[PDB]
Amino acid sequence: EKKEKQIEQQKKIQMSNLMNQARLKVLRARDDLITDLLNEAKQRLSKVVKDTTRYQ
Amino acid sequence: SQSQGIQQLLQAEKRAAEKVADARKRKARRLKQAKEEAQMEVEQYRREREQEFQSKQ
Repeated sequence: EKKEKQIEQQKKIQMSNLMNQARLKVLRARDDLITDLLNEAKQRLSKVVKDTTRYQ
Repeated sequence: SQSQGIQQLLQAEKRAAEKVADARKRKARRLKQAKEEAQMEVEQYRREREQEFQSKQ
C-alpha cells in the first residue's frame, strides 16, 4: 500500500506534471497569438509608410 | 492374585501416563508444524498480493 500506492502517488505526481505543463502549453499558445498580432501590426504599418501624404 | 490385580492396574496407569505424555509431545510437534505451515501460507498470500500489485501497476 505504501509502495505500490507509492507508485500510485508517483502517477499522481505524474498528473501534477502533466497538468502544470498543459497550463504552460496553452499560455505559450496565447502568447504566440499576441506576438503574431504584433507582427501583423508591423506589416500594416509597413503598408502605411508605403503611402506618401499619410506618411508625410 | 491380589498382587497381580494390582500390577495390572499399575500397567494401566503406566499406559495412561504414556498416553498423555505422548499427547504433549505431539502438541509440541503440531505447534512447530503450525508455524511452518503458517509461513508457507504467508508465502502464498504474498505471491497473490504481489500479483495484484503488478496488475495494478
